Amino acid sequence: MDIILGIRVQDSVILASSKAVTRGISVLKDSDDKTRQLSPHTLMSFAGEAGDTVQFAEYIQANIQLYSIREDYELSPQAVSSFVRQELAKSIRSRRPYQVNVLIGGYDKKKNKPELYQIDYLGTKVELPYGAHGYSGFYTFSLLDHHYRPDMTTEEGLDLLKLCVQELEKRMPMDFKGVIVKIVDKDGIRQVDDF
Amino acid sequence: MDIILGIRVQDSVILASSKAVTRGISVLKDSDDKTRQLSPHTLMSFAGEAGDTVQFAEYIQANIQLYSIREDYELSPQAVSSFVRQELAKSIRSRRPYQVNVLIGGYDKKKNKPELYQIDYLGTKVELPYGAHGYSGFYTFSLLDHHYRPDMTTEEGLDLLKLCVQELEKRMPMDFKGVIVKIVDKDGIRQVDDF
Amino acid sequence: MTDRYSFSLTTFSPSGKLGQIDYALTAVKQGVTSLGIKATNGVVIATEKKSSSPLAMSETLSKVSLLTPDIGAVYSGMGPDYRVLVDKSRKVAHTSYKRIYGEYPPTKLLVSEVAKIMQEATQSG
Amino acid sequence: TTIVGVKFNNGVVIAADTRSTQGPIVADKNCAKLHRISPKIWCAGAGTAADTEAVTQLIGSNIELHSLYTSREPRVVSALQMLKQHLFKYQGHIGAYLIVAGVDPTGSHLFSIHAHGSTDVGYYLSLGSGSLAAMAVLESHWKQDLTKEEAIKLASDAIQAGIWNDLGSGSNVDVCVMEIGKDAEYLRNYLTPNVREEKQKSYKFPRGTTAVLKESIVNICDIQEE
Amino acid sequence: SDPSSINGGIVVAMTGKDCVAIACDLRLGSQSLGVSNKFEKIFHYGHVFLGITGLATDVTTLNEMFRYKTNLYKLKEERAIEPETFTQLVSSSLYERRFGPYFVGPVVAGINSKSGKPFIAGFDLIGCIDEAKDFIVSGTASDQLFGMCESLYEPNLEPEDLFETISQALLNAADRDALSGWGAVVYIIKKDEVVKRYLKMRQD
Amino acid sequence: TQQPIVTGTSVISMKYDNGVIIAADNLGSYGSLLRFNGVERLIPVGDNTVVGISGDISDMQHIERLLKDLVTENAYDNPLADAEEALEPSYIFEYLATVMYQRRSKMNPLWNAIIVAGVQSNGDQFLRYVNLLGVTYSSPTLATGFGAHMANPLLRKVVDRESDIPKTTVQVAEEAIVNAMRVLYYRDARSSRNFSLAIIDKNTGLTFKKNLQVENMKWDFAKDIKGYGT
Amino acid sequence: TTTLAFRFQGGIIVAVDSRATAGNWVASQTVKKVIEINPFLLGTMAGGAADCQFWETWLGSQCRLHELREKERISVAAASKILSNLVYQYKGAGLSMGTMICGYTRKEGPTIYYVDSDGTRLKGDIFCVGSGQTFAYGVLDSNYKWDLSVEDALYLGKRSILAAAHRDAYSGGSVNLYHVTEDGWIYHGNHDVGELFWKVKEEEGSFNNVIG
Amino acid sequence: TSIMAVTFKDGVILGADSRTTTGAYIANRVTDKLTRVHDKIWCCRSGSAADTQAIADIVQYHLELYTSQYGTPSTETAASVFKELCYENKDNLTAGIIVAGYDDKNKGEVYTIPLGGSVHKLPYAIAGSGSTFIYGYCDKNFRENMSKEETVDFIKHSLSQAIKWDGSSGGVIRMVVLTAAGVERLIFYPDEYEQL
Amino acid sequence: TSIMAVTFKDGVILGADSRTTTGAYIANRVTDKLTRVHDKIWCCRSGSAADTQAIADIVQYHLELYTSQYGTPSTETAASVFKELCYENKDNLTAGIIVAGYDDKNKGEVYTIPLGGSVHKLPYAIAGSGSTFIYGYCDKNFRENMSKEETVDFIKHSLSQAIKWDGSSGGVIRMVVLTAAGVERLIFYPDEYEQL
Amino acid sequence: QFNPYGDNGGTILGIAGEDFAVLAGDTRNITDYSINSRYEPKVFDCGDNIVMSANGFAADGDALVKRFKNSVKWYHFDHNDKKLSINSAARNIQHLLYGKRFFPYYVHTIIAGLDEDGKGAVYSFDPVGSYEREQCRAGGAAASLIMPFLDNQVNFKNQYEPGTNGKVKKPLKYLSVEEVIKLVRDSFTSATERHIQVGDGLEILIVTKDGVRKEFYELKRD
Ligand SMILES: *C(=O)CCCCCCCCCCCCC
Ligand SMILES: *C(=O)CCCCCCCCCCCCC
Ligand SMILES: [Cl-]
Ligand SMILES: [Mg+2]
Ligand SMILES: [Mg+2]
Ligand SMILES: [Mg+2]
Ligand SMILES: [Mg+2]
Repeated sequence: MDIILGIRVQDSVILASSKAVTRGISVLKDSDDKTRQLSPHTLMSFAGEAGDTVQFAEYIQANIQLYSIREDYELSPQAVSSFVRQELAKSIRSRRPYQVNVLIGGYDKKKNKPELYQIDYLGTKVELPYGAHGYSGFYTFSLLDHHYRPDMTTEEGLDLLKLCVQELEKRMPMDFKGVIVKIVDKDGIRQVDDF
Repeated sequence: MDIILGIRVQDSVILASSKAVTRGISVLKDSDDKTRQLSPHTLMSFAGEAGDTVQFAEYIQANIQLYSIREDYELSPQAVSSFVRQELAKSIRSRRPYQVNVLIGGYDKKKNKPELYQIDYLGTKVELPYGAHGYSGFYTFSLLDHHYRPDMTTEEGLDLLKLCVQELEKRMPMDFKGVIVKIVDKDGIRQVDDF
Repeated sequence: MTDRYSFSLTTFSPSGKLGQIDYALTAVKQGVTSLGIKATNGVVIATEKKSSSPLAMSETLSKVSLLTPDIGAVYSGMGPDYRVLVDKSRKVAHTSYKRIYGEYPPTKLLVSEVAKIMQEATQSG
Repeated sequence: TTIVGVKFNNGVVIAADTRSTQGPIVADKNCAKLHRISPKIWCAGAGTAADTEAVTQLIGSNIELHSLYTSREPRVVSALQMLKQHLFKYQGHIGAYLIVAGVDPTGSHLFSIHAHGSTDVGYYLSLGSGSLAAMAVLESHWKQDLTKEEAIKLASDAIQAGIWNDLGSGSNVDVCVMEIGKDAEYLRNYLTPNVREEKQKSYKFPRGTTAVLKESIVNICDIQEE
Repeated sequence: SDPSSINGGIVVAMTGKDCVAIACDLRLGSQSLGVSNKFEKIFHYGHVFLGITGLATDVTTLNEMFRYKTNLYKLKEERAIEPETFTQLVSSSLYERRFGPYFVGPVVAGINSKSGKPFIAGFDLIGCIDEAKDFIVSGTASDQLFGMCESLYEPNLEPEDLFETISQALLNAADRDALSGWGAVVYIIKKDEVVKRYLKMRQD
Repeated sequence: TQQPIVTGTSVISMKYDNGVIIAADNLGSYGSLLRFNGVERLIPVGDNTVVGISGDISDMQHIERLLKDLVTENAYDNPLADAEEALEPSYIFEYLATVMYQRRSKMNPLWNAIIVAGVQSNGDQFLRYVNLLGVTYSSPTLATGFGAHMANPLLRKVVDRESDIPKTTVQVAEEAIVNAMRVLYYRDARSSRNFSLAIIDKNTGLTFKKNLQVENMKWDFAKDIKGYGT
Repeated sequence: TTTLAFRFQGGIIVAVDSRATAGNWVASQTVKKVIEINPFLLGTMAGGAADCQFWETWLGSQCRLHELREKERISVAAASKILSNLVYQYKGAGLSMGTMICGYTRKEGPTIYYVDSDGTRLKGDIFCVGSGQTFAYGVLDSNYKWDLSVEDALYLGKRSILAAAHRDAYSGGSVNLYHVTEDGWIYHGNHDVGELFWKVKEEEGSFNNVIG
Repeated sequence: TSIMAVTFKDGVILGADSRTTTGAYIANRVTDKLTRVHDKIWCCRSGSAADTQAIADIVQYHLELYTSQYGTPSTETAASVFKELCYENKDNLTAGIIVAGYDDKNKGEVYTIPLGGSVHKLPYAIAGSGSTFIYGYCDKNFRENMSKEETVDFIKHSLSQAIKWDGSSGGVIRMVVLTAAGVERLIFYPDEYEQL
Repeated sequence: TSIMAVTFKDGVILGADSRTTTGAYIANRVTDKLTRVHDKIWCCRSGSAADTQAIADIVQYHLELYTSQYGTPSTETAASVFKELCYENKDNLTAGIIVAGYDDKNKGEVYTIPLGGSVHKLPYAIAGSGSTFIYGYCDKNFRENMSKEETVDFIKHSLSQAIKWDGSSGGVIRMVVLTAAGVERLIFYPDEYEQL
Repeated sequence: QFNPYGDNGGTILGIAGEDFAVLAGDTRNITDYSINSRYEPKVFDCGDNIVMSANGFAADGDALVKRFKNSVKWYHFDHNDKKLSINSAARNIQHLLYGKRFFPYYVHTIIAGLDEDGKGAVYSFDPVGSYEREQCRAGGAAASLIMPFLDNQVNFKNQYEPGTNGKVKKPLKYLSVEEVIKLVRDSFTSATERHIQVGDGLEILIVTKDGVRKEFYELKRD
């Protein structure tokens, strides 16, 4: 799919993901949720080749849910991101690699810290204060470089995200039909239903 | 450029043309006018390869304006459309052809009839009640075939075009930043400043 | 070199005469008599074979020439001028007609093409 | 296309089939593949149909002008030289493969011309898709000092070999006989061994079977007086 | 990509007893997209009728070119061009563009005004002439038209019978081609009257 | 997938009233080089079948070994190996046809065109073709390569349909085959003058003729041909 | 190939054309693009004819085995995902199918899944699939409501295919209508475009560009 | 194609086969590859028939016009005209030509012009596809100042071996003898040269 | 590469050059292309050195194991083992091999195995790039039941001409004589064979 | 490069009557511009009152027919000599064809016979096994020539009743076996005239409740 953004603020991680699904010359859907909950305090947004994106996300989801039941324990965002990176690093030298780029937004309940991980389809992991995949970063990183403050609140973080989406809607050629925004904090994952 | 529409109603021709100019990954202009007035009662919208579109439109404009001065007389829309077709039919077998598709909306003052001509870059001319170039027709022709009435008034025709723009804005992947609408009737050419 | 005579050698005199055409007609007047008669079921063209010498084989000199299978020509005046006109007349019957329409030109149109060549010699440089 | 040329005692005879095909489809059931360069110089063409017709007309035109200029009957070697130098210039792009035959004051002649401008001399020649089927018959039955009647028989049999055993060739056999001191006789549809049998059914429709929307008289006449 | 099958369309011509018929579909498209259902492919210059299939820009260009040439012909000759003569003019005109051809499939139909003999002829894009006695076919559904004509056709049909045969030949051929149909026109041509009929056919 | 290296040209054959004739020249070509001048391309199987093979010679020698092995295998635990349970032309053909199509289906074909000529138990003429694609067809006359283009037309003038077979004698049939071999020598640039011919008759059995030559050739008329036009 | 399906208060409406082509050649106008898996499950067919027929009939076998093993009707979600997981195994091999799985269960209600040979599986209210999908979308999007009558919804589906049958050169022949409700699907007849076009044009006053 | 030219005491001899092939098909089995550009200057044509025919015709024209102005041309002059056409048009031509001529002053001379358009004056030359098989034989068997009968045998034997191994070479062995005595054409049929 | 094998009254002789070339560079100017697969069965290697070396080693192994079980193999057996490797691996090999051996029962035998992997039993065989130039010479000069001295001269003369015209062939002419008497190695240097 | 496919030309035609079915096919076998055989049977009796023809690449055609005939034999062994119904045969052939989806049989397959109600049945298959029951289907080289003629003369397409002018269609009256064989013969005569790969002979297999009957007719051999 197209645009996926992530921003780590003081006490939460915010993931924004486009709603458009365009095949050929027609926009088939304008309400697609390009994310899966891996665990109560870990969310993964994804974008790449059709089919592979959902197939990969659900495969990761199943594996983390299996770990959670076996150990009766939630893996740290760092641990989940390391597991996901290894799967993609394994995938890139497969017969047919997963063509999927992901952001992993998690709240570490042990350290009481939000964590944002950007992983591309090669298995290139980086921990960031804010990240993007595809052409999104080209427009948005200049804004985030300027206005990002590490101690800013979730309400402040949402506005900075609105300024990013407004810039994308102005200068990007493709109509991505707005974004679904989700917040990951100590209380778990919730969706901002008005954006 | 992208979307250009034309509809011939009872007493006028209406041309709608996208205002978005996209070069590469950025949208450079959202206020573009993809049309030239060839004569007081003849308007030509255009879409194709960058540079060629404007170069061709202004070249045609200059030639018709030269004819108008020489004869102190306005050529019929049919005559102008035949001149434009011949230039494109000449162009297609040139060293470097004009990569330009045009709609010619004119009001024939002699016959007191609106006339819409669709001409592609090959020099393929057709007189139509409603026409489009590129992927526009794929979405819009089904609506026009279904709701088109030959006796429709300009206001009714303007409303019908609004349905076409909404369908394009819903199902087309590219954000074409709305359309500039122009009406060609017995009183000449005027722009609808609110659409 | 180069043909530096790019100007007309036939021009209007004060009286409105084209001298070179009048003088060309005087050359025709001196020429041997030729005639044509049209019948209901045919046409005849005839002339005198004025032999320049009795040693000369007058059969080799054709004053009456086939232009097309259904068109013939005869002249009065300068023989050499006639000979090159027949060559051009035969060729123009092919290039400007037969190679286009796949049939020989009608008399009046071939005449028109010959006439055009003779007009151009009256105005060209 | 299955055209042949055969020399005999007092002249040369050339024959060809009558089938013209675009791809696997038969466009012309009775196409005439024998062209006249001049009254006593005839040629048959294979390859690109437009090129073979067009090149023949051009040389046939220039041969007629040359004949008038020189006050002499045209020669086969003149037609041969003009064809080969034209085709060679166009580097095989004019897809004309011809068998040129004729009689002239020099005698009777038989040549072949390829699109690239190469020419051949022979007593018997064959050209086209069915040339191999034809050449098999020619190589089996040809002899020196053939009569006119034997040469026509051999030429038509060589075309038939192409008609039957080659898909590219079919329908009828055209023949042109050019004998010395005689008018060339063009035998259009010399053989007709491929008449279609009567159909089982007549497909003539009852009048008013087709649905009509509008009728109108078309004005073919000029603008009228009064 | 293939110029002869971008726009689509068909033309068929047939001879009858002291009459000829020429018919065409009305479709002009951009590959899959249907654009126009009023694109007539049959034109006439005096009493000589020309149908042209293939690339639509060349159909229009050649019509304008043959109008140009037949108009000059008439001024100089002081008579209308005949089908046999016009056929040679089309061939000449097409072959002069041998190495830059018009992507068209022209079809000449008409009756010689002097002899009264019915005449039809077809051409390839570089102007090779096909002078059939029975029928000529052209366009994207030429294979279908060949099959229809070859089975339906019989010689010496009366004008009103010939109309039924050529109409059924076109309609059923067009219905087995994606790029043909969207309406049809049939010209019935006699020595000094021509009737033009628009056919009702499925609009898909 | 390979390319043929050492190749054999046309195999020609036809039916006649009492049996079949098959012929093939003794050349093994190496591109335009006429390399090997003593190659037998007709391989008899028992006393009732001859397999004529064109195309790649290395693949032909492999097929030759398969047929040799087929005879050995048939004889095993077979008291009627030289009687009722002897190899039929139809059995030998169907076996080859299976192998040819199996090999083309593995994209590793035996680069050959094969004609199996023989007479069945009931005296019926057997003549069927198979090639590297596993394509099979039967006809009163069969030929491979150039033979298909030049031999078939000449042989079909003798036996044009099934009803012409009983009217055709062994002398007329052999005459037509020998003439066809001459025509191929005139016109095939990869043919040799030397060839083998095999007759399988339901009365006189298998007659295998080696070291035959093309004779009665017309060349004299060449002396009169001067220049390429003028 | 033009095929569609949409969800409304009345239930699910499924409308497909009947034309199959090989190049510009019209192979058949009699083709069935709706597959009856069971009383409550329907599958649309677009792209490769063989791939859709073979795999959607196979899906019916998997759905039958599910309800034999689980003593319960298979969910539209589960049925669609069996097909999407299957074609995903064959991804890259050159399978060419775009399908809609339309069904009704108690737990889901009326459900449509767009399943794709690229492995795309989308739930949605409206889908148009095939070469003529854009033409069908125009009519649907301008006339669609949740509050349609089974009668009006059936007509909209029929009319949307007709719109595409006219314009799309690779769509036509006839229209097959299905209506999927709480009590299963109900076939609503084969409608020849050759008769339907002139009928709709006359009654509706549309298609004023064509002459009739 | 197998062509060769040999110089001997009394003059020069031109030798060639008669086979012209399209693919593996024999288009003509009685071709004449020995062509006249002047009364006692001939050439052997190998490569594209169309190209070699076209070139030979131009040379014959040039030497005819040369003769009308300056009298009989030398064999060296004829070879130079061939070279000029072959060298200047090397990109568009496929022609390997052996030029052989008899002067009274220079006697028998042989010039070979391979693909490049280079000129090589030699005591004898062999060209065409068949030649490759008889480099060993011709080198071992060629002597200078042979008799007419020896040179005919040398060419006949050489070409017979070239014909035997080359699929593209065959038919009759044509020969043209150039001496003070005049121009003699010889032909040798398969039945004669195959049994050598 | 110029290699050949000739059968004569007393047995068989193997002849080869000593030049191995990479492009136009001579990698080795003293190569041994005559290789032993058994005491009186040798082979001549042409094509890829790597491929021919690899194949010869496998055959020598097969015939060594054959000998241990069934005693001395025939030349025909050795040729069959070469063929089996060359034919079955035809897609991945570039090897033209001449197998020559001496039995007491069969005497001198020569088998040639070209690229395809076909087998041809011949009175004599020539292979490699140089061979093409000596088809004419070898055909004309070969006789059956020659003496040892005649066969050595025949190979020496043939290879010398092949060496002379082939850029890829050169160096010394190596020869191996196979008779009832035993195995004799011969060598002939440029100064000897160039002046022939 | 080795091309594993070829084109053996030919044309086949299946027409379903009211209580009979015919499967016709020309007997000409070709490659490029050469005739292999003037009589090479293409339409086969497969047993259980089913006739089959796999037109296109003859090697793949023969392979498929052979494997189907085999499937009929094993259907008898495995299911107590039960008669294989035309609908069951059709589904079986889909699996044979789709089994080689990624290396297809380059053939157009048509089978004809009677359904379980005794009515005439024709089934048509694409190379990768998509199938459909049809009243009428021509397959192979001249399919494009024949199908439009059959649309017109079997299903009375674009035909209307005189006097009504396009209002009332020509009624779809049933055709007898004598009437169908006339249309088959005229289809193949017309196809032979305009298609170079069609001719030599026409072989028709007629299926009724009584069994499978054969009829042969000469076609033009040019
Ligand atoms: C006969 O049916 C036509 C044969 C003519 C062949 C020449 C066609 C030239 C086409 C020009 C190629 C340019 C395509 C972009
Ligand atoms: C309808 O579209 C059916 C399409 C059938 C395609 C058949 C393909 C046959 C040739 C494929 C070559 C495969 C090479 C391994
Ligand atoms: Cl080594
Ligand atoms: Mg990264
Ligand atoms: Mg349509
Ligand atoms: Mg050396
Ligand atoms: Mg034929």
